[PDB]
Amino acid sequence: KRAIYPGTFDPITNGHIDIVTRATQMFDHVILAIAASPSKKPMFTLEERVALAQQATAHLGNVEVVGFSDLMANFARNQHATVLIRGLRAVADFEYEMQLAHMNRHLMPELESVFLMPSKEWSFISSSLVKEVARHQGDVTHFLPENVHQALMAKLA
Amino acid sequence: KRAIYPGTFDPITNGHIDIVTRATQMFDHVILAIAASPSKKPMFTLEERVALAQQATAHLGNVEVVGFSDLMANFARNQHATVLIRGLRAVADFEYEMQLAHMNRHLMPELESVFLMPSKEWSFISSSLVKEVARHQGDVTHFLPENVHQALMAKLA
Amino acid sequence: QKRAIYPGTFDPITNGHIDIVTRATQMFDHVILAIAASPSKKPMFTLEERVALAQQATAHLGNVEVVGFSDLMANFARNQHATVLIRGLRAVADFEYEMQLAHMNRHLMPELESVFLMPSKEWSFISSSLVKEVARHQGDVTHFLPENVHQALMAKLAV
Amino acid sequence: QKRAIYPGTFDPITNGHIDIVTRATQMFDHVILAIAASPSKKPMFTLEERVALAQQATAHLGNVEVVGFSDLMANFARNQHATVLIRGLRAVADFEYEMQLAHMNRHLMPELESVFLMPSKEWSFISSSLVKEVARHQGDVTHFLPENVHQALMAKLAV
Amino acid sequence: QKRAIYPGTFDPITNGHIDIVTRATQMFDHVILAIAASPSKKPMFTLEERVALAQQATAHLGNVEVVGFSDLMANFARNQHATVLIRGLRAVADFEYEMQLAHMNRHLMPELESVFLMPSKEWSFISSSLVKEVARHQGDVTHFLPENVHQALMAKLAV
Amino acid sequence: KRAIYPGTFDPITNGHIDIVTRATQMFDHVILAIAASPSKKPMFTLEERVALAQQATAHLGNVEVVGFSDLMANFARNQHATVLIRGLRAVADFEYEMQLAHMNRHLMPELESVFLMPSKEWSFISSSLVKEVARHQGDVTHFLPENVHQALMAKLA
Ligand SMILES: COc1ccccc1[C@H](N)CNc1cc(C)nc2nc(N[C@H](CC#N)c3cccc(Cl)c3)nn12
Ligand SMILES: COc1ccccc1[C@H](N)CNc1cc(C)nc2nc(N[C@H](CC#N)c3cccc(Cl)c3)nn12
Ligand SMILES: COc1ccccc1[C@H](N)CNc1cc(C)nc2nc(N[C@H](CC#N)c3cccc(Cl)c3)nn12
Ligand SMILES: COc1ccccc1[C@H](N)CNc1cc(C)nc2nc(N[C@H](CC#N)c3cccc(Cl)c3)nn12
Ligand SMILES: COc1ccccc1[C@H](N)CNc1cc(C)nc2nc(N[C@H](CC#N)c3cccc(Cl)c3)nn12
Ligand SMILES: COc1ccccc1[C@H](N)CNc1cc(C)nc2nc(N[C@H](CC#N)c3cccc(Cl)c3)nn12
Repeated sequence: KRAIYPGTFDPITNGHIDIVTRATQMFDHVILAIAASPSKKPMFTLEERVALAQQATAHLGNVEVVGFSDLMANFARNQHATVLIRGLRAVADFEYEMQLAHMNRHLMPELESVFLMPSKEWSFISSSLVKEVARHQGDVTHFLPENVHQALMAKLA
Repeated sequence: KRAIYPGTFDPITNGHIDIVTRATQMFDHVILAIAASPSKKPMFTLEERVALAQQATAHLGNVEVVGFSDLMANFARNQHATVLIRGLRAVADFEYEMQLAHMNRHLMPELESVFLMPSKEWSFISSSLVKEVARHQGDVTHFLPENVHQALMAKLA
Repeated sequence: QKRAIYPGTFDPITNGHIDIVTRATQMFDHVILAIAASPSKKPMFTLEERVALAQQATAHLGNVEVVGFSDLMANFARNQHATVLIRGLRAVADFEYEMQLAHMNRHLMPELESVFLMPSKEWSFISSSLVKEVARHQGDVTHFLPENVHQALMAKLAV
Repeated sequence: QKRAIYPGTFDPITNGHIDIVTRATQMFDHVILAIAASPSKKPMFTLEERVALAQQATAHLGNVEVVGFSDLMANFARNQHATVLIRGLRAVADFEYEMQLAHMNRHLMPELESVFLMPSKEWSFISSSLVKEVARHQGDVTHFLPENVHQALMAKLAV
Repeated sequence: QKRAIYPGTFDPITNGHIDIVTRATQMFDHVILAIAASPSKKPMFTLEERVALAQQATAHLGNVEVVGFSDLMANFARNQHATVLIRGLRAVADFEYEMQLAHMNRHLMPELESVFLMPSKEWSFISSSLVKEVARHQGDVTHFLPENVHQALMAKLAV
Repeated sequence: KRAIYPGTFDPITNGHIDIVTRATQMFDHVILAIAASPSKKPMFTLEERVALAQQATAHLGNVEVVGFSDLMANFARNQHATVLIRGLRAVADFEYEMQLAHMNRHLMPELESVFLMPSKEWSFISSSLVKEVARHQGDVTHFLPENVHQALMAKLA
C-alpha cells in the first residue's frame, strides 16, 4: 500500500512531521510530495524545500521526498499511490479539504483521500504563522525540525 | 418582480447557472450582473465575462446579462430590482454573505437579500477552484457551460 | 400569484420571526406562516396558543395567513400551492441544519424552492429557546417579543 | 495484515455508511463494521436489528465483518487487533465532535490511528436521524437506504 | 477592587475549568467560581458535590470563592458586585453559544462585561460531558481531572 | 492593571472604539497599539493611523495610542501590559485568534489573551469592508468616528 502526502511545505513544520510519521505507520511506502506552488510565492525554492524535508524525514525508512508541479491527482497515479493524505486542523482547512477531496474524486475516483489530525501540540500552527513569528524575531525552535529552523534563520538573516 | 444576481463570474460555472435558473422560476425578470471586480484581478475581461454569461443563459428567456463597477446596492436600485440574490455553499461564504447582506441593508433597506443553495453537484466548486484545476491540465468540462470551457481552454493555451 | 410558506415551531413567535415574515410579505403576494403541530421536542405553548399568538402578532400584515400543519413541510407547501419555502438564517449552526433541510426538501419536491432571509442584527443572537430560558430565570425579554407574546409568556410562567 | 474498525450507532445503516465502509474495504485487508450496543440515546432499531441490517447491506463486500460492541471503541479496536479506526466526515458539526473523539482516542490508545474519509456528495447532507424523521413524516427516503433497510424501516413505522 | 464571576455547571469541574479560573485569579483581585444549582439538564453530581469538589480543587488559589447560584448569571454578578463575567472558549460550537449568551447578558446588564479566555491546548478538546462518558465506558480520564474529582467520579461510577 | 489592544486599525472603526471603550472600564491603563502591518499594504500610513486613533479616543482619559513593528508579545511586555485584548466577531476571526493566542502563550506565558465581543451594531463590519464600500461611493458615516470618515474621504478623493 502506497500513499502520497502532497503540500507546499514552505517550510515543513513539526505538524507536517507528525502527519507523515503517522502515515509511515499505516502504509508500506509514503511519498512526501512538495508542490512548486508559485501562486503562494514560497519563501523557499522547491529544491530547498525538498532538501529540508529529506533531512527532516531521513529517520523514517519508508518515506520518499519528491517535488512536483503536476495536478496532484495525476502525480498520485504516477507514484502508484492509491491514497492521498491531508492533515486536518481547523474548520477553514476542513472546508477547503472537502472541496479538494470532491474534485480529486471527480478526477481520479479510485484514489482515496484520507485525513489525519495532528497532535494537539501542532493543531494551532501553520507554515505561514511560523514564518511571520520568525520574521518578527519570535522564537520558533519548538515548531520546526532543527535543520528547518537553521534554514529559516539563514533565509531571514 | 425583478431580481439582480451580482457577482464576479470569472468565469460563470454550472453552480452560477444553477442559481440563476432557480431565480428565473421565482422572478419575472432576472438581471445577471457581472462586476468588473479589479481587486480580484480577473482572468477574463468584463466584456468576455458578459459575452460568456449571455451565451450560457440564452436558453432562459427572462435573464438579462449586464456589467457594472457601481456599489451593488445602487446598481440593484438602477435595475429597479427589489431582490438581490446570492448563492450559499459553505460556512466561509455564509459569514461573508452575512456581512454583505447587513451592509446592503444599511445602504438600501428596501432591497431584500435572498439566498439560494445550489445543487449538491455544485456545492464543492468555485470559479477559483475550476481555474486552478484547468491551469494544471485537469479536466473541468463537467463544471462549466460548453462555451465557457472553450474560452477557459483558449485563454490558458 | 407567487405564494410562499414560512414553516417553523414558533414556540413562541419572536421579533426575529416577525422580521422574517414581514420581509417575506414584501416579496410574495401571499405568505403562509406555517406552525408545526407536533415537533419531536414538546413545545412550551400548545398548537392552539402558538397559532393564536402568531395571528395576533401578524394581524397588521394583510397577506399573511397563519396555519397549523402536522405533515412534511414540502407536502404542506404543495397543498398550499406555494412554490417557495422561506427559512431565516442567523448563525453557522442554523446554516448546517438548513443545508440538510433544503437538500432533503429538494429531493422530496424538486419544484419547491427554498429561499433564505437574514434577520435584523437586533434578532441575530436570539432564539425562542434562549428567550424562554431567560424568562424562566426571571430575566427581562420584553424587547424580543410582540406585546401579546410577552403577555402570554408572563401568564404561562406565573402558574 | 492491516485491520480497521469502522464504529458507529448505524441506526439504521444508510447509503452514507455503505459509501464509507466500501472505501475502507479498498484500503484495508479486513474491516470490522462495529455497531454500538447501548448508545446514551435510545436507538429506533435494537442491536440485533442493526447488526442484521448492516450484515445484509455489506454481504457483497468480502472483507467486512459486522460486530456488536458495548465497550470503549479504542478498547474494541485493540481487541480486534485493528490499528486503524475509521470515521466519516460530512459537515462542520461532525468535524468538531470528531476532533474531540480523535484526541481522546489518542490519549486512551496512542498506537491507534484515527483516519477520516469523506462520503460522496450524494450522502453529504443526510444522517440516520434526518432519514428516520423524514420517513416518520411519510416522506420518500428510498434513495438514501439499502433495499433491506428501506424494507425494515417501512415495517417498523407501519406498526 | 476588580471582581469577576466565572459561572458554569462544572459537572464535574475539570482541568480545563481549573486552567480558566487560575488565569482569572492573575487578572482579578477576587474571583467567584459560580456553580449553577439547577441546570435544565440533570447533572451527574448534586450541587453540594459540585461545590465541594470545586472548593477542594481551587483551595490553593487564595482569591477564589466557590458559590452556588440559581438565578440569572447577570443578576448573580451584580449581587456579587462583580463587573466582569468570565467564560472559557474552546471550539466553534462554544463560540456561537457564547455570542448569544454575551449579547443577552449585555441586554440584561449593560454595565457587566463578558470576557473570554482560551484554555491550554491540553484541555481544548475535552468537556465534562466527554470525560463522564469516557469514565462510564471504563476509560482512563485521570489526566483531565483534579485528584479529588477523579476520586469522586470513580466512587460515583462504582455504585 | 495594564492592557494592550494591538491591531492594524486601517482605519480604526466604531467596532474598534467599542472594544477599546469596554477595555477602559476594566483596566487602569489601555495601550491602543497600531501595527505598521506592511503585509496588509495599509491604505493609511502608520503615522496617519496613530493620529486618527488618538483623535478618536481623546475622550477616554486612560487610553494611550502608540505605533509598533515588534512581535506583539514583546511589545506587550515593553508596555508593562499583562493583558492582550482582541475583539471577536465571527468564526473566521475566532479560528485565527485561537492560533494567535496559543502562539502568544508559547512566547509569553505570563501575558493573558482576553477576548471581548463588540456590540451587535459592529458585529458585521471590518476596516476592509468599510474601505471597499467607501471606494464604491457608499456612505460609511455610521461606522466610523467623524475624523476617520473625513480622512477616508480625503484619501479616496
Ligand atoms: C479546494 O482547493 C482550492 C479552492 C479554491 C482555489 C484553489 C484551490 C486549490 N489550491 C487549487 N489547486 C488544485 C486543485 C486540485 C483539485 N488539484 C490540484 N493539483 C494541484 N497541483 C499544484 C502543483 C504545483 N505547483 C499544487 C499547488 C499547491 C499545493 C499542492 Cl498539494 C499542489 N493544485 N491543485
Ligand atoms: C462582506 O464583503 C466584504 C468583506 C470584506 C472586504 C470586502 C468585502 C466586499 N467584497 C466589499 N465590496 C462591496 C461591499 C458592498 C456592501 N457593496 C459593494 N458593491 C461592490 N461593487 C463592486 C463593483 C465592481 N467592480 C463589486 C465587486 C465584486 C463583486 C461584486 Cl458583486 C461587486 N462591492 N461591494
Ligand atoms: C435538517 O433537519 C433535521 C436533521 C436531523 C434530524 C431532524 C431534522 C428535521 N427536524 C426532521 N424533520 C423534517 C425534515 C423535513 C425534510 N421535512 C419535515 N417536515 C416536517 N414537518 C413537521 C410537522 C409537524 N409537527 C415539523 C416539525 C417541526 C418543525 C417543522 Cl417546521 C415541521 N419535519 N420535517
Ligand atoms: C466526542 O464525543 C463526545 C462528546 C461529548 C459527549 C459524548 C461524546 C461521545 N459520544 C462519548 N462516548 C465515547 C467516547 C470515546 C472516546 N470512546 C467511546 N467509546 C464508546 N463506546 C460506546 C459503546 C456502546 N454502546 C459507543 C456508543 C455510541 C457510539 C459508539 Cl461508536 C460507541 N463511546 N465512546
Ligand atoms: C446561549 O444560551 C442558551 C441558548 C439557548 C438555550 C438556552 C441557553 C442558556 N443556557 C439559557 N440560560 C441562561 C441564559 C442567560 C442569558 N442567563 C442565564 N442565567 C442562567 N442561570 C442558571 C442558574 C441555575 N441553575 C444557569 C444554568 C446553567 C448554567 C449556568 Cl452558568 C447558569 N441561565 N441563563
Ligand atoms: C494567527 O496568526 C497568523 C496566522 C497565519 C499567518 C499569520 C498570522 C499572524 N498575522 C502572524 N503575525 C504575528 C503572529 C504573532 C504570534 N505575533 C505577532 N506579532 C506581530 N507583529 C506585527 C508588527 C507589525 N507591523 C503585527 C502585524 C499586524 C498586526 C499586529 Cl497586531 C501585529 N505579528 N505577529
